[PDB]
Amino acid sequence: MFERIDYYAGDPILGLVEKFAADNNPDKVNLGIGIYYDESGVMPVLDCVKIAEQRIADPISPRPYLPMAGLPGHRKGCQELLFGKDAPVLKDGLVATIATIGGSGALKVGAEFIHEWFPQSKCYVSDPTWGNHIAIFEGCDIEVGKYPYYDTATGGIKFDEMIAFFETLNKDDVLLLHPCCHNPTGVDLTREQWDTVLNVIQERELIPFMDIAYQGFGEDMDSDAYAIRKAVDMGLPLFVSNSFSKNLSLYGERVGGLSVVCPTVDETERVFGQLNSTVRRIYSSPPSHGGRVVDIVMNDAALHEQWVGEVYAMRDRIKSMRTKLKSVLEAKISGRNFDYLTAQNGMFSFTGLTPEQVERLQSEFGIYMISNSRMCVAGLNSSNIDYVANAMVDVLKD
Amino acid sequence: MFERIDYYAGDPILGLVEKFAADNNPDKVNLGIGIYYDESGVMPVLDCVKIAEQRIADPISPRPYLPMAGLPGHRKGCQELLFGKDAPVLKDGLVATIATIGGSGALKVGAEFIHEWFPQSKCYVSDPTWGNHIAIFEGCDIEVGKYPYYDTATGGIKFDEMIAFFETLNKDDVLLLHPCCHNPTGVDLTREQWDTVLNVIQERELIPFMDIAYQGFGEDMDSDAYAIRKAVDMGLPLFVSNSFSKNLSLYGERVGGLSVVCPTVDETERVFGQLNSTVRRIYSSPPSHGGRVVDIVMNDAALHEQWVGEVYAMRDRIKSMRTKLKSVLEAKISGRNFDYLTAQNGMFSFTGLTPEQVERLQSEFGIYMISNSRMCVAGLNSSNIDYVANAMVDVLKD
Ligand SMILES: Cc1ncc(COP(=O)(O)O)c(CN)c1O
Ligand SMILES: Cc1ncc(COP(=O)(O)O)c(CN)c1O
Ligand SMILES: [Mg+2]
Ligand SMILES: [Mg+2]
Repeated sequence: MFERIDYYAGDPILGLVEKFAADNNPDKVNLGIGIYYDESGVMPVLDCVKIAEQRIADPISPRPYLPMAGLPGHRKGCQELLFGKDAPVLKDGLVATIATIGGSGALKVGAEFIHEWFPQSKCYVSDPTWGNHIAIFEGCDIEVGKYPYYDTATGGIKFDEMIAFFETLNKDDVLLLHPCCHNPTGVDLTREQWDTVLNVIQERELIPFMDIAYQGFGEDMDSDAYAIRKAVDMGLPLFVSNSFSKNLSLYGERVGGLSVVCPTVDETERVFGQLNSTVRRIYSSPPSHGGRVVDIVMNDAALHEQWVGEVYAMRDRIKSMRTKLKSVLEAKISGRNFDYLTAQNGMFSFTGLTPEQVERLQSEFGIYMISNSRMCVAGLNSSNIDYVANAMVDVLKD
Repeated sequence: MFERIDYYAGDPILGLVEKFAADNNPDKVNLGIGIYYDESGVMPVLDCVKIAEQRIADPISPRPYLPMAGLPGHRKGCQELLFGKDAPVLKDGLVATIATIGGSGALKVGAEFIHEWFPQSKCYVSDPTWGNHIAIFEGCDIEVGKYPYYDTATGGIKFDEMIAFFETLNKDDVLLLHPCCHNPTGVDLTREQWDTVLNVIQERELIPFMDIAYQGFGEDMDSDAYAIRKAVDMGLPLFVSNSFSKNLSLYGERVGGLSVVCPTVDETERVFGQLNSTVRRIYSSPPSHGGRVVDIVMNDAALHEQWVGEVYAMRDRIKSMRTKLKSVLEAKISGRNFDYLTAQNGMFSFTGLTPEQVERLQSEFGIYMISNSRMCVAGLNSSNIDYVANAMVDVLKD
């Protein structure tokens, strides 16, 4: 019956974790997945989340469906985090926001909405990007291409090329953008680049579709949202998919949001309505448990403040890993430059290791990165840093 | 920017849920909603769930992504429940199963899979059906029609007509089937009818897509799953979306499954792979909280047994309300037969009231049913059963 159904090759990032469990090298190390681990190498349970879940757990409550859009306070916490507490665009009722099944479900609901209402829009993703952006958009029958971003040769951005490419795009073509903490390269635009990008976006009338899964891991919560809040100020038709997977350490609960910034309240009404309708035909409504945790942490003034501190500890450990690895590597290999390690932002780093050298890391050391050189900096900690730095030094010499 | 995006009319039921909210009759009763309430008229928290969630909160754990297919134990519990504990189809590795975001999410991933790999298949839903069914399949770009099912004239099934309509369909056209507890009518097929339906599907090479959202509410877990199990035994290419929303009383946590019965292990692998690819391009992976509740309740033998007793308590409660209702109707309305009220199974009942009779129940008694006569039997309990039954007697007598 199903003989023609192709095998699924598997998710790239996952068949790699698979491969990692199977290695029995003692000092092995997963730097391949995009998960935050702390100093001891485990996924934190945030204290704020812990309190929120104690509240959810007492009493165990009835479990009716959430609204299609999710919990009002979940959607409000997404909006405030992204646009700023009490931002004008929110006072004006100019953002249609739903809770979504992770940042992944936000991209999906946004792509389905775009596919339906702007069927001629094409989407362009950064070259390179998180592989899933492409499959999600294409899974909607949206035509997907790449804009020039990372410059392999310099490790910076092909800024002029990128802008030049934006200038060829049609009205309402979508650009799928990373406000900060680029994945996979860690190489981010400066504010000035953003202003330039957003000017082109306004001038060409493109749809900016910002995907933010690491807010608070770049510089701080507000700075990381610069490109969003500035698109807002510029009256752009900004779509924002946001994920709480990483900054709430709550991957498995599937908590994110999708927000669409509208010129007028009537358009918010129309967009919001259709967002709900698009939710309905997909999974009907989102998960209560994750919703509540977001609702309670975002809107409880003290848990909110605590959460911000916990996210910033995560942000700083990654920075100190970057700093530590850079100085370790620069002590141990002469005349090589690892500035990229500290110029990059967030969980990811494009190490500039060759696909071959990434192999050597697997085989000779049981250190896993993605073959494109992406490393998850959060996989490094003081117990493994010296073994990883050394394995890198070794591998940078055949 | 968005002026041309149609307003969304909202959840078809909300025209009712708000008119009820506004009704000022102090004895108003909302029988229009599709939720199970217990003997106290509230959504129950099941004791097995309550225990499962205390286990989830002790200790509060890290929240890594689940597999795209959900927890192995959640996938297993769905299989055993649906197909039978240690069923040959399971022991032979012939069921591709994923956890899903409720049954909605199962129907969605299934529909997308049919649309991707059987792009010429149309889907037929029962006349009448649970309207979300249609939107989910049409939202995949699948053409949707209906098969004759409910007989307005007799309160029974247009079985000859339904069968004759199946005889006209194309190989691989999909029938969305309700193995038991028909929604919205409560009118089910007998096992002999299933036998004939399944022969015709087999002879016409149709894809039976069984959607089981109320297992345990018809007769019992095994029997409710008769059609499922008979389809497997006959070797049909069965799709089964199951929902734990009603029977775990877990609506908001979004817990269901999708199972695809394959003729070989290799087909199992291709279909499973592709279900995972589908999940990936939609929401990446399912929610941990509801997933752990399903895993723990399904696979803890004591909890599983407690769960079955709890469901059968709901099953019996609804029957007690159908019996009492029937009994008052038969007593006060001479000559007229109400056997259909206790022949129907599950939460919903096509009561046989005309639309005019339904309008009179709202306007005269504040009793709210869907205009097609759909009444949620679980909405009735010792506090309102005499009121509702007497009001219906009045309305029928007129
Ligand atoms: C750039 C980007 N966008 C969105 C997401 C969303 O994943 P989730 O569904 O877990 O939020 C991720 C996590 N890989 C990401 O890296
Ligand atoms: C026939 C049928 N199928 C599937 C579902 C799925 O809803 P859920 O997504 O919560 O499982 C429903 C509503 N319980 C239904 O009535
Ligand atoms: Mg901590
Ligand atoms: Mg589609």
